[PDB]
Amino acid sequence: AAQTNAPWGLARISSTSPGTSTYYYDESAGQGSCVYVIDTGIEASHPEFEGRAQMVKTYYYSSRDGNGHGTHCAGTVGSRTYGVAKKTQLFGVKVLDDNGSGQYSTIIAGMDFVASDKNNRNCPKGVVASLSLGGGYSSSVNSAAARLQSSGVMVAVAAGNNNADARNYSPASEPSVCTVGASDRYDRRSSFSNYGSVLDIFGPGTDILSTWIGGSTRSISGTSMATPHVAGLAAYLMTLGKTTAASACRYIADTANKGDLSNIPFGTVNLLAYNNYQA
Ligand SMILES: [Ca+2]
Repeated sequence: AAQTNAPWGLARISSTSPGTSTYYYDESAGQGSCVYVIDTGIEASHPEFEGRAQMVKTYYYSSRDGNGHGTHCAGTVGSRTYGVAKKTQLFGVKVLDDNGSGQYSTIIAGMDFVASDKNNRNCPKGVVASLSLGGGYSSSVNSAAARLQSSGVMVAVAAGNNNADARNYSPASEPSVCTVGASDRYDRRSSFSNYGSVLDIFGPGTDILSTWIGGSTRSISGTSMATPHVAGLAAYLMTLGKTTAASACRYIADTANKGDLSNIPFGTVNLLAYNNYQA
C-alpha cells in the first residue's frame, strides 16, 4: 500500500532517506493486534478511528479526553490518515487528567490494568502499550512497566523532553521496555529529546500531525509523539508475523535505519525506526 502526502513521520518510517512524503506499508496494517494508549483518554467517536477505538478504563470522573494528547497519540498509532497501523484496535486508559498530569500511583494502576485487561480482549497477533508520559525516577513506576512487559505486552515509553539523560526519568529508565527518543524531519535529534544509553530507538517527534479532540487535527511535538510511531510499528510487525511482544523492541532496533541521525550524543543509539516494507 501507498498513502500519498502522508505526515512526514509516516513517510520517514518507511523510508531509508529523509525528505519523502509517501507512506508505504503492507495492507494488513496491524489487523488482529491491539494497542493500549495510556494517556489522557481517546475521543473514540472521531471518524478517523472508524469504530476501532474505545475507552476501557478511567481513574477520573469521566473517560472523555478533555485534553487531546491521548487522542493525538492514538491517532499516530492507528488513525486511518495519521496512523502507522491503520487496522489495529485501540484501547484507551485514562491515567492523566485533562490538564495532562497524573499521580504515579494512578499511572502504576493503569499499567497493571493493561496487564490483566489484555486477557479480556481479542488480540491474536499481539498486544502493545504506548506510554506517552513520564516524570522523575521512581523504582515503583519502573517496576510496573517491567511487569507489563513481562506479561507479554510490547511496552513503548517516551524518553522525555528534558534534553537530558533519560536515566533520571520513569518509566523511560526501565531497561526492559522500549524507550523512544524523538527526531525531526531533517534527521536531527529533536532539541528537547532526552538521550542516553537507556534509549532503544528514535522515532519522528517534531511537528507531528494527528487527530485531536472535537473531531479535529493538529501538529504538536514531543517524545510523546515519537512513542506511538514505535508502538504502531510494533503492532504492524506483529500482525505480519515478524516478531512477538517480547522480541519487538530488539527486532525494531535490529531493522532500524542505522547511523543517520544528527545531534546524537556519544553513547546514545543512532537508530531510527523503519518498517523495511518492500512493495
Ligand atoms: Ca530497553
